[PDB]
Amino acid sequence: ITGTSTVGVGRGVLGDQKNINTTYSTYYYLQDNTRGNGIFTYDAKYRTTLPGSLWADADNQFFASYDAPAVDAHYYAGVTYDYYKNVHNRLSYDGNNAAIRSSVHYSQGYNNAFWNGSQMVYGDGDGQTFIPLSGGIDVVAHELTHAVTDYTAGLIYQNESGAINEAISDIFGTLVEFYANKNPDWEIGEDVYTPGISGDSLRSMSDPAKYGDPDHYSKRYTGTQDNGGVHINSGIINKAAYLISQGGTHYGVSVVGIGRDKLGKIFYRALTQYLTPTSNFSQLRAAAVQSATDLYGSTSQEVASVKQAFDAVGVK
Ligand SMILES: [Ca+2]
Ligand SMILES: [Ca+2]
Ligand SMILES: [Ca+2]
Ligand SMILES: [Ca+2]
Ligand SMILES: [Zn+2]
Repeated sequence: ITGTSTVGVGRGVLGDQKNINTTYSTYYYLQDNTRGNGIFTYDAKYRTTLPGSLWADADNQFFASYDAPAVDAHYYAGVTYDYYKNVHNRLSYDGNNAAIRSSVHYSQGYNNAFWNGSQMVYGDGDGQTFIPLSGGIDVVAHELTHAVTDYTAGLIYQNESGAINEAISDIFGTLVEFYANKNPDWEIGEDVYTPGISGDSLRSMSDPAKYGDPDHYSKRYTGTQDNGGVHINSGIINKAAYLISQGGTHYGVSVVGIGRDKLGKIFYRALTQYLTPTSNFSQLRAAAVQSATDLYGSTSQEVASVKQAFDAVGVK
């Protein structure tokens, strides 16, 4: 809507207070005009019809429990936009400042979040397995990254290309978490997963096997569930990414870490310049090697570490 840009204050899912960009026109709306063509947050009102109603508030104060998921979805979408713009020089997910839209309070007790090809959607969780999903910055960044992938590589959501699609979202979801410096780690969804159990998460990049996910190509899932194991086999790539950044010895292969910043630069280049809709793991390795070569030289330590990481997880 058309109005005056202002700043409101609220409390997120985890009870933390933060300022959010809103727009004033009779009501205060969750519409941030400071980033590209805007960031819009909608209320799905426990229904499944999207996007729902643009979030309207009477006093620009969002401290009600019902407001929490909206506050975080709105705020973290902004942080993610800032990451791509400041670190990778990318304006929004399409590279042309496309408006970012999110709907919260989707359905009832919905334990999931997703990008539906046009916008992000967040469930509130059942309160046991998950609390409102927008409370996790790595979750929000994971979802927005699916949009980036759709507009660039276009990796098909099935089998190996789908596992890569998933890993990319986990990787950048994690890099954004580090960017915001919000208790950063290499685990996925720890902030909103099982509120009754501390120390766990949905997936782990440092040690995928911790939750039964493969950490080597020889242990890849070949079944048909989960679209050919897109959330399962992503563990193989997540481990490779973790090794490239942090280093370590995996299955007898030693990898010298090159840091998070270079990891992000290498994968972003691979994603936007070399990957295609049907790229498989082996092609991802070639793309990553070529990207590191473009950026640091064929005889650089960076290129060496990328090769070692993929050798470590058995991807030739
Ligand atoms: Ca209010
Ligand atoms: Ca964390
Ligand atoms: Ca995390
Ligand atoms: Ca937990
Ligand atoms: Zn995903």
